[PDB]
Amino acid sequence: AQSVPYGVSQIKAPALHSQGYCGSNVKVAVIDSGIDSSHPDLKVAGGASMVPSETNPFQDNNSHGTHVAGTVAALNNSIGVLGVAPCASLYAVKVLGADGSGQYSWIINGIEWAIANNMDVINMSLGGPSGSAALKAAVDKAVASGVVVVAAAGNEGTSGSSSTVGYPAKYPSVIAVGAVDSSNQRASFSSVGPELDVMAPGVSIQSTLPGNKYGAYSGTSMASPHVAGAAALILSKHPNWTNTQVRSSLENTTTKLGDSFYYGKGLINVQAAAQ
Ligand SMILES: [Ca+2]
Ligand SMILES: [Ca+2]
Repeated sequence: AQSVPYGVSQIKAPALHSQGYCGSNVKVAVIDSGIDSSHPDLKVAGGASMVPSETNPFQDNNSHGTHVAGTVAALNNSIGVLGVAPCASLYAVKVLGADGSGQYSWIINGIEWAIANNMDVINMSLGGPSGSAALKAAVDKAVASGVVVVAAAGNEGTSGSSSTVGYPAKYPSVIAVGAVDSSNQRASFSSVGPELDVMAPGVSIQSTLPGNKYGAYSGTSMASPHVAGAAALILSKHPNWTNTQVRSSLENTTTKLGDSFYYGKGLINVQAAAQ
């Protein structure tokens, strides 16, 4: 039987599904460790590998990319779980190796790939403590080209009064996503700062794993795909909205939580955001 992970319901995705909005024809790129295309609960449309020693983007030796991808778009059927945008066209852009590490050049190449291939939405469940002119240039170009760019804020918790948001989330053009639990409380690991935009479920998130498995992961990496997926639903309802409109709608219709330094605008609500 199919289970709906708490997080999907928490963001109010199912209300849209009921309406016939499931992200059809929206191209979402998961820029991560690849996606196991053999998983029965996933449909991968395409992709690319930027990792020189791992040329198949459809082999995920890490497991994270498959897990993020399931949050975005696990199929609606009689097995496994359910994605936020179960009809989205899913792309594996492999930029991390089996060890879950990657060079910046690989990440940037993958963003460039996404722009060139007309992705509507980019999900980056990755982060580093430092940026670069090239990393900023790529995200900025994607946004100027009409792409919704979503990133995990980072898992650095608090640091006195400083921003612990990593890059690329830290850049203004990117939506930065922090993590809450099922009670709407901020996860202790969730990065903080003025650059935090929105919150999404990121604790004990059930999703797909390689080899026809399912399991729970925690992190802002798990929170981000809920927003990427939410962007895909909105785009399925309002195909002519610009990335700017999608972003503003998500940020403006949140359920407000605590201070913006810790929760940004609050918890997304796709039902409200979809109008
Ligand atoms: Ca399923
Ligand atoms: Ca940002």
